[PDB]
Amino acid sequence: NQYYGTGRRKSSAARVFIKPGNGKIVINQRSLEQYFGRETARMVVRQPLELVDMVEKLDLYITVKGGGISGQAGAIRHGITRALMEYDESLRSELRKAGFVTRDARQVERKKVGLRKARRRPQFSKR
Amino acid sequence: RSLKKGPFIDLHLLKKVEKAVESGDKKPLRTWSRRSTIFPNMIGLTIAVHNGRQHVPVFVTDEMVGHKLGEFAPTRTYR
Amino acid sequence: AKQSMKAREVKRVALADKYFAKRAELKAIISDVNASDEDRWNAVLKLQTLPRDSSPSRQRNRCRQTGRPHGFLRKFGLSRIKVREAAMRGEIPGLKKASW
Amino acid sequence: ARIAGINIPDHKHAVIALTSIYGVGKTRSKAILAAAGIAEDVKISELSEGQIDTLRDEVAKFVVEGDLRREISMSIKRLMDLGCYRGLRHRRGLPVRGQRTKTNARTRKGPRKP
Amino acid sequence: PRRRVIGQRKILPDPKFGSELLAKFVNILMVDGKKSTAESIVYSALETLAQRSGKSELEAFEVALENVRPTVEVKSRRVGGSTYQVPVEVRPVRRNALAMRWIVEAARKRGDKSMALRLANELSDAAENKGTAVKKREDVHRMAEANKAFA
Amino acid sequence: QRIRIRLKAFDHRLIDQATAEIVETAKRTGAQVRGPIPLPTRKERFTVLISPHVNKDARDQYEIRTHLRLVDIVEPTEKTVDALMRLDLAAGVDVQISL
RNA sequence: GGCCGGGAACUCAAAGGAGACUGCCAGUGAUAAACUGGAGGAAGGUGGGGAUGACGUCAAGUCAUCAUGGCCCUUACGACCAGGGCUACACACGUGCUACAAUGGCGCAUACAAAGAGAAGCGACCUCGCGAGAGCAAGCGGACCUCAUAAAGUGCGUCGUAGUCCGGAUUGGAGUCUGCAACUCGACUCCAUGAAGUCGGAAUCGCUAGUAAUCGUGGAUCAGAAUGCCACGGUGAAUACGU
Repeated sequence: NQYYGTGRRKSSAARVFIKPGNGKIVINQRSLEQYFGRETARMVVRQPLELVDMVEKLDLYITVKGGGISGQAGAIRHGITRALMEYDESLRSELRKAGFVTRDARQVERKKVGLRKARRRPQFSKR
Repeated sequence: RSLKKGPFIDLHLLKKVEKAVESGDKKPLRTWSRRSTIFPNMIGLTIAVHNGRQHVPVFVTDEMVGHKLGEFAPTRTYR
Repeated sequence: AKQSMKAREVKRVALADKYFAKRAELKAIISDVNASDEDRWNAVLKLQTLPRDSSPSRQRNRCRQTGRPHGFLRKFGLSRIKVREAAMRGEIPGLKKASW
Repeated sequence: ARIAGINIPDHKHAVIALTSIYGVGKTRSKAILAAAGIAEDVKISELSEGQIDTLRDEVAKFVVEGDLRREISMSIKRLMDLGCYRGLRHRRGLPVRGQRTKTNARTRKGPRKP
Repeated sequence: PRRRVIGQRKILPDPKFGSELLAKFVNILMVDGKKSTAESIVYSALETLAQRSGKSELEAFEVALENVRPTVEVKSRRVGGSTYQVPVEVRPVRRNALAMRWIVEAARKRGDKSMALRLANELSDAAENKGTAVKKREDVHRMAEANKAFA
Repeated sequence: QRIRIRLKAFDHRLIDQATAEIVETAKRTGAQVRGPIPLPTRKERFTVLISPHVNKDARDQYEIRTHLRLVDIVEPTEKTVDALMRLDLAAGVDVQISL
């Protein structure tokens, strides 16, 4: 059987399928080390499975598109959390107290008329 | 300016120069055309070129061939 | 704008409509490679005897209601002031104030 | 080593060292070394007399040093004598390629004079 | 501000080790949003520092901090038309912050070849009680001591 | 063969009305259809100065939205095609038929 | 290789609905209005950002967008035409871009976006040229074709603190394209040349979070001419004891 999850961050979307057995992760037809060359990103992707002791018990098949490196990592983490709750349904308290259940709604602020950026003003002189 | 197009000259100036050469002598040739190239067949003549107010006389030598007529009649006054 | 400038524009458009095909032919000759090298010279000498106002680059866009030469928008045929007046009166279909 | 009437350094790579001649830049340096058949990252102190003579023969094919200086000087003198717009600019000391003069122009004018 | 209360932002721990102090150090060292460069510099420095002393990187780091933390400082007051220096106590978060800032500022001013080498040298000197960071701590304490009459 | 219908408008209630009308006329003439598919809306934007003279801030910003729909008829017949070609709809909708 | 048969689950597209109200718990307070904390929940107390500008003030700005009372000129203060000027240059001030370097310069090769425009238009594949480009020619009024290859990043080498393999003003030679026409006065390409400048006196400016700082991308005006203006996303901080 399969358990599914959807995850989102800044501009990215991630689809996660999980099955039982023999921990192995595949992202966009590549391995974790092939895809993410950043230790921070790897740690972010692995955090929930370290939180619930199932690192060597589940197979993970993932797809992701949009955004950058950090945004994709966060989206994958969100999706894994949701799929794990679908799998068990009694880990919700621990995951919520860790803080992985929340969607992080921080987007980019628009530019505005008369400003150089969202909040930066041009230089002012009195005379 | 592209080389596949050839040099640029004004038709009236070209015809006047031809007539002057065939008929020999010439008093200054008056022109308002500062955008025309200087051809090898002008060497020896006197061309009076407009600058905004007056006609400046230029006596053509062979070190000028290939330039525009306007580069020999300045347009601003400064002291 | 004065009444003479609009007349200038009308005259320019008329001449440029009149002389369209001849200029295309001569420019095709000049641009094409492997020509006689005398036809090219004659074509260059002939392209400069046509009226100056027959070149489409002597034209300037103006507001259709006032004649203003600055602040022109192509979708509407008007300047900024008249665009705003019509938009607030409700005379431009589909247009309204935006936020996002 | 002496090449074109001047001493070129000894502890640099060949491609960088050859750019001490007046008239040789990076592209010409690379072309010269390709014709001579030497690598670009070999120090000049690790060469031999035959190799240096080959380099001299290669460099002889370009206009360098005093010949080039004479060419440029005559170029400018011609315009000054003719008395065209560019010549007048050259002999007044102002910009020649149409730049602004209400402000700036300091590379051609020098420091400010009150 | 005037009528406000501001909470504390959360900070992720380091990926190699598991401390938030080290993450704060990386942040204080970074420039222009380039976190990977700063991480590389810090890890190289800690590696070259642990060999010089035969102990763990975190242990060496703590030994360095304990020689730069301050205890008292001086604020400026002016109500009578003249400026007075008033001694006050520092609290632990500000102690850590000031020590880190001083260490990085001192390291940037050296004359070695690479930033990692400069940082390692500064940390070793601090562990031995030498350098600009320790001098700064001493100057601050001297100024605090000279003004005890105004406590 | 197949018939494709493309509809465009500045107002989505109007466009939906027209689409329902087309689907009904096709379905009552005994031809199977594949329900309307929404396609991305186009947003065009403009920005103007609102003072007859200098002031350079003080602008207004406007928009026009274009809505779009597609309908596919798989097995047409003579009666269905004639009925479609013999229809009139509202005065703000653009309809294009392709065979 | 979503390439082909298929599937309607998932990402996404765009139309109808649901949801957040101090609604529930405990304490404080005038048997109040409200305040401090807690549960659940994607989100909590105005959740984040826009649009929206009271009675009036400064005889504030605009008779050169337009409209208009009163003056003023009509073989002229009204028309038409070619050349020149608005681009000057001893000097003073405002707003910006590029730097003064190893958290970097140069070479090789390799991940990850968003939002837009297009018929006198956007111009693929292929051949020629070192390059700016040129020749011949599909497709597209577009979730289909084209503009169009993101950059900072990551791996491997080299340079070793020098006015330098840092910086790129200025000037000489040779060219391309738009356009009747590039002298005064266009943009871009190749070869050569290689200035000031080693962090800036008294003054002085912006910013409380996906903000400052840093990296690329698109549009209006437009034959051609952005370091300006208006929009889009990537990485991503420090500090707030207090008045």
